[PDB]
Amino acid sequence: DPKYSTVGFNIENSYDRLMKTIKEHKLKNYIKESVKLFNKGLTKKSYLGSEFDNVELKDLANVLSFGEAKLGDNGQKFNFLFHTASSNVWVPSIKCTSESCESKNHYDSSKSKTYEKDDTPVKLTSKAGTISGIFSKDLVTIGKLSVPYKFIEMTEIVGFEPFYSESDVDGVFGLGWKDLSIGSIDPYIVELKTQNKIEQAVYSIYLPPENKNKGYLTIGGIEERFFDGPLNYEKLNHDLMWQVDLDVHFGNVSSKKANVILDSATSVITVPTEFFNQFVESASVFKVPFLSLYVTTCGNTKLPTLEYRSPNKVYTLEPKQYLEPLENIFSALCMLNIVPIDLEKNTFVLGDPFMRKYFTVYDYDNHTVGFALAKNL
Amino acid sequence: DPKYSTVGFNIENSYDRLMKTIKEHKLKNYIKESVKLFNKGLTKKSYLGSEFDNVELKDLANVLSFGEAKLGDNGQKFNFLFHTASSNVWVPSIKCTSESCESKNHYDSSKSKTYEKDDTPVKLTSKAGTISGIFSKDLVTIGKLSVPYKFIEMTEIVGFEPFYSESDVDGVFGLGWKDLSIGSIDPYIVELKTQNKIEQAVYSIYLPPENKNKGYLTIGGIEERFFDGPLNYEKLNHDLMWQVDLDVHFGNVSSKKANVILDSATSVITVPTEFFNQFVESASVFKVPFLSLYVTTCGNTKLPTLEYRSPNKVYTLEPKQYLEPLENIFSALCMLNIVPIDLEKNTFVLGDPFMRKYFTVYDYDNHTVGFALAKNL
Repeated sequence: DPKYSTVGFNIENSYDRLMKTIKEHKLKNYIKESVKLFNKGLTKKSYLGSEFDNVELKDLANVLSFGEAKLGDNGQKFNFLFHTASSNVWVPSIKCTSESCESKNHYDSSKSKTYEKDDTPVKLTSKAGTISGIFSKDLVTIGKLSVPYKFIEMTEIVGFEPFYSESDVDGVFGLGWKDLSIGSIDPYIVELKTQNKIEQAVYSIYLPPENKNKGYLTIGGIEERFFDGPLNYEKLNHDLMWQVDLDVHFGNVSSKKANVILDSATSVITVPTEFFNQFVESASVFKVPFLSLYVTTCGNTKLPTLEYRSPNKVYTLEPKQYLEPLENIFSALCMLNIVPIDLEKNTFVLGDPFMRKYFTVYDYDNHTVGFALAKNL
Repeated sequence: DPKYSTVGFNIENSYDRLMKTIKEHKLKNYIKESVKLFNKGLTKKSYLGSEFDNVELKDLANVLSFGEAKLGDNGQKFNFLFHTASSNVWVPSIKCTSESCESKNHYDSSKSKTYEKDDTPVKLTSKAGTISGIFSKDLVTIGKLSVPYKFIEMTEIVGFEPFYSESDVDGVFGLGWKDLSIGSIDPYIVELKTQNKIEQAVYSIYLPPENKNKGYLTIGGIEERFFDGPLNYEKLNHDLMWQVDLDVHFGNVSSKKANVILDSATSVITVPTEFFNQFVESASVFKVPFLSLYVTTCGNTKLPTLEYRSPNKVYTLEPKQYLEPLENIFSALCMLNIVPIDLEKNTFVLGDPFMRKYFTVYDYDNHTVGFALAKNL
């Protein structure tokens, strides 16, 4: 229905992936019998305490995808994944020599009335892989909104496997601030408003509480029907990141003036390792040996409400927003959707769990981020 | 049949105890699914490496018991357990006030024609518990052999529970050198020979390969029928211990001039902790989390032959003498009958596993210990 322009997207989540592995490696009974042991409790040994760096920040990325975006006059179709920290949109060239590219949808400048050359070259060089290509300008549509935007047409794609090959994803659409170019190419959402296609350079994410494979992106205004109560804005502590200054308390474990990043693409709440150990130690939480898995009774009376405090608002997360049931492994068993991981100093991220509770707003004009209590729809 | 005097005794072993616990705590499937995990092998984590001091030397004691020894003229019956390091025999007094004593057989000096007073008091003060009592002299019989021996009649017994209460054992019979008294009370076996009831102060242990609940003690001579090949003697490195000087090699892991103690009452081969870690590391051996249990495929091709070298003889143990099948938990699964434990510096013990292969001789006269290849009877 909405009066502002809204798209659905699909999510592959951490739970879906963990379920996959448990079936690959036949792990249900090992988890079942470990938990029983714990309940008995013949696991006095903690430590547990297992320094599993299995965690890098990319291990925790969900894939948020949609296939109703189109390029140029002819409307060439592409499956993007959203990335919340990047300003640019990225799409395989018809010219792409690599093998990764063979099974994917392609941009063909030749086939588009609206196409303009730019031809400025770009290389993105990374940990997981490397991408070469060139800027082109064409009609970028979603699907009520449309604008001539400068995007990247990728010619060499190496790495990112096996995900890229196994994924039906073509490229990346940018809901962020960082532009690779030095031509000050604005965000897609900035450009819509520059060209007057919307009225404000803003968007929201709405993650419905009851469907963890779905999300909704709304562009150009605040859709009042997704939330109850007031919207609170916090000011960014960074020019180029959806990042905010807050004091964080998990029970008596606390950290003041923490950098907290909003990324609905992350699958969990993250916390520095020290902080996590203070939290989990004697909180009745069980680290299953040889797995990146923390587990507890879903009704655990020791688990605190998590708090993210600003000078005028506190955002909270009860145990039911940070625990995922595992009813098909063990009755009343849940896992923790909290992972320990050290990034920059004193840096935390709010992923999927936080946004299932809070509807969120991402405001390029006013350099703010907005929080409100999601409805259940 | 034998020409020298021979008694059977029963053994409760480590395997019997471990089986008990697995049934108490319902652990079969946890062990099964852990091993599967290992086989997969999703247990890259070693360390494993779990410093379980669950091990003290007493955790590893088997109980070797028999009930055909008798005291005095009237032949008062008692269930002893053998202890290989103690010279004295120990038995509850009829006077014993403690509760431990209530269910046990009792020595009543009054009821014995042959009894002589000694009345010299003795206290044994220990880690697990404390024993007070007094020396008495009476006819100590087993059951072809008999001699007036001075023994201890215990009046206060505190501690040693819950084993003592749950055990049908009354007291302790000493196959060792250490006499608590200062009256130079010889070993029971010395005294037999002093009084000419035997011809040599010697005994053997024969542990049959195929019945791990049974052992045989022979007193006063060498029973030729228990073994094949020659007897080798090593000289004790200690006046009061069944202890011997040897170089020990387990594969490339080695230790020269080690103190190795012969104790068939110990349930395992022991090894210092450092030595054990060097041994087990990349030997394809799996420490089951939260259990004092090391586990491997019974056909493991990496396991070496264990070597105990003297200047003129080496005693060896193949993997089939140091591995116990667990066929009723997992097919072709075995456990290691080797435990890490640091005692004195460079000190090792040969328990049940070694003696299932080697028939052993314990020679008080010549201050030697004798080794030979056990028959299977």
